[PDB]
Amino acid sequence: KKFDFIIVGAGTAGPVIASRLTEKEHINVLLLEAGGENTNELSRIPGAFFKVLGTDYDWTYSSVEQTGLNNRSIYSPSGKVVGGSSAINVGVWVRGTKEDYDSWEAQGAKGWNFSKALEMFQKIEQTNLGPSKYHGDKGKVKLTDSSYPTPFVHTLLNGFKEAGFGEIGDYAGENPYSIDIMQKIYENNTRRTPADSYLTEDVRARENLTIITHAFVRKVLFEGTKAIGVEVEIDGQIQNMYASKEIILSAGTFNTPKLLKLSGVGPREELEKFGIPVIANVPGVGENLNDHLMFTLKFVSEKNIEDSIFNPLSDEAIDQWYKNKTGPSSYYPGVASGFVSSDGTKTGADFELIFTYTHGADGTEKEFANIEDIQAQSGYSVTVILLQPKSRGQLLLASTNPYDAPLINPRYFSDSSDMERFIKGVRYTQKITKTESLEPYTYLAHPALDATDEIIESLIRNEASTVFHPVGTARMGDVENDSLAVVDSSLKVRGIQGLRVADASIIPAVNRGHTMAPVVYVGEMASEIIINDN
Ligand SMILES: Cc1cc2nc3c(=O)[nH]c(=O)nc-3n(C[C@H](O)[C@H](O)[C@H](O)COP(=O)(O)OP(=O)(O)OC[C@H]3O[C@@H](n4cnc5c(N)ncnc54)[C@H](O)[C@@H]3O)c2cc1C
Repeated sequence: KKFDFIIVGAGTAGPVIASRLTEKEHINVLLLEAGGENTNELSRIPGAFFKVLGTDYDWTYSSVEQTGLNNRSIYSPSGKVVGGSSAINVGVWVRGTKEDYDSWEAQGAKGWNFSKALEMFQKIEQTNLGPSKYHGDKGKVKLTDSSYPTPFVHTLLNGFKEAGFGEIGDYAGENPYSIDIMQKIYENNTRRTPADSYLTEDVRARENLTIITHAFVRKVLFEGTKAIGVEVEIDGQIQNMYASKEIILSAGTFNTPKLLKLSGVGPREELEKFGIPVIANVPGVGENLNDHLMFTLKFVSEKNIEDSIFNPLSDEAIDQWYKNKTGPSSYYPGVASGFVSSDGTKTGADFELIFTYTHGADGTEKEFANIEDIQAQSGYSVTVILLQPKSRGQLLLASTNPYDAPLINPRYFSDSSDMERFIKGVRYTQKITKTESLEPYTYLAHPALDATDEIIESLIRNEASTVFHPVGTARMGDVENDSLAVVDSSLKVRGIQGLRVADASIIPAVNRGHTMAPVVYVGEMASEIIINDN
């Protein structure tokens, strides 16, 4: 078979592009994926999916020790399956704000703005929040409200409003400073990924689309500065596969920059250190790594929270789910999210608050030391996320061995403003415990409501963790005027012909939200851009 395009990675973005490009009969596309098809049904259960973390569905990377996080190494999973990380995530669709999408253009990516995003979300989203200017009703990706067992969700929503944080309603709509029930990529309590949605039976039956799983790409092949193919391992043997038009990397934030560097596209000094011939000196490759951190405030209640205590991992729950897609396994505790402006300026949300109707305590919290049967007690939690960290890190090669994990270093809290703002965000959030709604349910707190800045800082450095939103290691921008931009507005890699990147790696900075939705946007955008070239 003769291919026009090879797409590396059938994750979140890659599948979109394979689906769109093969709408033209004459365009042959090869889609390569290191993992298998998404056949482990446990991964599709909203309340139990996380049991597949650490398995063959996961690359199981961790960060280098983080000096800003008390030298902790941060477990940094990513999907290894058709669906990529969208196959192993909570599945919340929290796309961000106007300023997020507009900022890409402002930093040199002409044509990438909120107006285009809205146009793409009409094609992407299938939600009962639509039809509207903000939401599609008939797009490819079905979105449903999180399922929950407890009426206490209403008390959380009311508490946010009572605290003065903002309104109850659609944070992805007209008023961003709102709290809502999060929608998720589930249909009938079963995960349906973008890949499921774009690579349907019909699409896969197209003669001009070839999908190979268990295909591990080791490097991109060149003739001069022109990308012509990939070296790929299929079932313990190596093949070279070729494209007559272009190679598209959709291997995600961690593996895309690794592949680029191994292939001779990256910072000259690092490549030369490893003896890798430099085909294009692109300093930006592997730079600008950024990610969100979350810190959870936990609250134990004396007052019962009805039907809040259940076990989504029990054999009875899981069976009930297999049988008729109901029961405890339907429920993920993180159900609502609100966006706030902690300094009142409303110039873009600065914090996200994610709410559960359980304390989420492990029992080793000092403030809960003397509580009996903590797990049987009622409570709630608010996870605070600093939405626009200034810290930037690196994705480096460990070696020239294609199988070796890349070295992931977000440099969390390396920019001093991050901790400064985070401490303020925690204190802002803690006001919610004073509301008429939530004061009745706030008996003990972690951190304590009277904790010093020093105690809060220490707890953040020891307990804050990735929200799984790495971006930025092949940043899209103005490659004429910005030495650290990697790809242009057309997603073409600088210094190279016939090579594009389309995945989270091109996203300049994390959004006010979660990264699955902007990644699907990138896939729809890449598709339109490529089709309009040809
Ligand atoms: C545990 C977890 C929870 C998350 N929760 C949410 C959430 O609820 N909502 C949200 O919006 N975001 C969430 N995210 C983030 C979001 O899922 C990702 O940002 C997004 O899916 C990344 O899309 P992508 O296409 O860039 O990469 P991926 O989805 O990681 O796709 C990359 C693909 O390339 C394949 N691949 C990589 N290297 C090679 C190679 N060399 N050869 C062949 N194939 C290769 C991978 O196997 C994979 O399928 C979560 C992430 C994780 C890990």
